[PDB]
Amino acid sequence: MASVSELACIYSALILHDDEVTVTEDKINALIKAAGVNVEPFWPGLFAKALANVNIGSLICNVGAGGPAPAAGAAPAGGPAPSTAAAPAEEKKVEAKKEESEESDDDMGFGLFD
Amino acid sequence: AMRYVASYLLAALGGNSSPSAKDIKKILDSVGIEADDDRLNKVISELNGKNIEDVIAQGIGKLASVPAGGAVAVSAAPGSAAPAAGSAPAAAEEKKDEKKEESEESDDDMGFGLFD
Repeated sequence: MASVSELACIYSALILHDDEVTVTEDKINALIKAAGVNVEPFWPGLFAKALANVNIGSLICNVGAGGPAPAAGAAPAGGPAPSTAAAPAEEKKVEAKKEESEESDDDMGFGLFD
Repeated sequence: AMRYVASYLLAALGGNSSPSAKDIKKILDSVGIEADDDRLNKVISELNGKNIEDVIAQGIGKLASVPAGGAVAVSAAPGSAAPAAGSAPAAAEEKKDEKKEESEESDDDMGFGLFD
């Protein structure tokens, strides 16, 4: 390899990608300083003033245009988990006569139909 | 997903073909990023002496940044207060006059009593 300039700037770029850190001139310059490489201030300056909102793979073609980046999201799930049932309920209703009546006759052929 | 790969690249491309995990950390910490020493050395020992010139020349994809894994974010399991057997409600000041009612649903009370 010989493209150390754009290499360092690109590695610095993607290292500053989307973390607790910010994609800024100071930060690329700091990473380049941290490694001890040589890149012309044009790359770090341009990169820091051009990126900061340019997803990630963008930097592969930032010299031409770039492009978007697809994303995804996770959806929660669950459900009801029943436990135990039924409880002793000793009740009693006041009833004496059952299926009977204190009046009964022929009880048949009554004119109550249409 | 990104790791410490481009940080290794920072070390190597810096002009020092000698993987100092400390210096990978140094590059991460230089600007203020929460890098972990174990994780970085582990990915470094996974990448130890691998395709450097290749990852440099045509490997601008998965390099270095937020360490892959997610590290728990917005996630929980449905495990709240365990329900009672079915009786004993949580009344405000349940301490006044023991009351036995409990009438809702009944389906077979076993109908026994051989307890002796």
